Amino acid sequence: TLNGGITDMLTELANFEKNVSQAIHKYNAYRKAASVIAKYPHKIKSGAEAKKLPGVGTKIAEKIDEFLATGKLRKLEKIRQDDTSSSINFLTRVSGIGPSAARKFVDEGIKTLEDLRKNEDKLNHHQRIGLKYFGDFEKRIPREEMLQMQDIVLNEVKKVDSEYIATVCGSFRRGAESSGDMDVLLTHPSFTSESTKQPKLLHQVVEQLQKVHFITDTLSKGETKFMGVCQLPSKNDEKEYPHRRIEIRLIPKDQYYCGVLYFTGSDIFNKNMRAHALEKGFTINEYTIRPLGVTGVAGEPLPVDSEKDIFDYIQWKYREPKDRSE
DNA sequence: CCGACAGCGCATCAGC
DNA sequence: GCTGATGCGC
DNA sequence: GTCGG
Ligand SMILES: O=c1ccn([C@H]2C[C@H](O)[C@@H](COP(=O)(O)NP(=O)(O)OP(=O)(O)O)O2)c(=O)[nH]1
Ligand SMILES: [Cl-]
Ligand SMILES: [Cl-]
Ligand SMILES: [Cl-]
Ligand SMILES: [Cl-]
Ligand SMILES: [Mg+2]
Ligand SMILES: [Mg+2]
Ligand code: NA
Ligand code: NA
Repeated sequence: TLNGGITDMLTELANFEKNVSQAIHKYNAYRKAASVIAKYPHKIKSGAEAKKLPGVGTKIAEKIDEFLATGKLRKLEKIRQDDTSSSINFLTRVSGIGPSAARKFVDEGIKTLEDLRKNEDKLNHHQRIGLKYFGDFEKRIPREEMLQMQDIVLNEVKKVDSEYIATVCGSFRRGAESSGDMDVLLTHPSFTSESTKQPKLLHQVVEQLQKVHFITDTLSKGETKFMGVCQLPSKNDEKEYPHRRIEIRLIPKDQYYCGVLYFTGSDIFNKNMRAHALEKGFTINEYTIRPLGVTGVAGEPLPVDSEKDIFDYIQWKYREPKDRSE
């Protein structure tokens, strides 16, 4: 946290561009800058110093000098005072309400938690669940609870079929002391890149979890991706645990490594790694790594027997999950 | 300068 | 109904 | 907003 003030500033700017300006590239520019500065092992003393880092240009350098000299940024000061911006930024905090819907609601005069609650009939299913658990979704998940959550999911999945393999990825797998949610990667021998010998593979698991009352709500659900809400059981006379966001992503078993790589992140790490891959002549997704032809068209999937193999293809030294938190 | 910026699942919609 | 675009999120 | 060619 040597540069917490600067990274917070850039993150706020990133959120402004994404949520209010709807300028996704500026949003990513700011996040990339915050990221590289977040790992820079020195307390930054000037914008010039910061500008030496990749992702930090002239504009950000200037902002860093202003922040260093005054402890704040006029641009953000004004943004915070702008009611429209503030309202739109707030609404996007509800799961399911993005930049477009927030601006629409604000036009309709809906700009507060109270307003949303009085207009629940104007929200789609996802948004409705997001509003319902607004508070809870704001709370972090102590790793201690993530461990209890992992135990339940793995045991319940085992009960459905001993051949399933559930792996908790995301921030949990990177060793984080607390997580925003639980990301579960799921595989079964019946579902491979070559065939699906068993339908409802994901359904059966979600069903078992609801039956035991672990999964309490559903945000979205397809044949390979489920996103919903879950809750740990509490004891007698004990206050209940906050509801938590959970996702179960079913991936073809023979494509496990590309899958766990993708699901372990971080998101910015994946962006950087996939970008590097392109420069090296490859393309990486959660299923495979393919070479790029002289035309740019992805070729056939290359053999993969470990996460490290993927790193080898792009000439990157292997990085443990804990060191991928960019 | 200037095009590129990672890659994709599910929900909802318009047009047919 | 379908396909394709778009919103939203991982 | 940043940057490689
Ligand atoms: O833009 C994205 C978002 C997520 N992901 C991948 C990497 C990330 O680690 C994983 C899980 O997504 P989350 O949004 O759950 N983030 P993470 O688990 O890293 O952190 P936390 O949940 O604690 O915020 O999905 C991407 O590749 N791109
Ligand atoms: Cl943009
Ligand atoms: Cl500020
Ligand atoms: Cl693929
Ligand atoms: Cl690790
Ligand atoms: Mg997560
Ligand atoms: Mg997640
Ligand atoms: Na730079
Ligand atoms: Na949102």
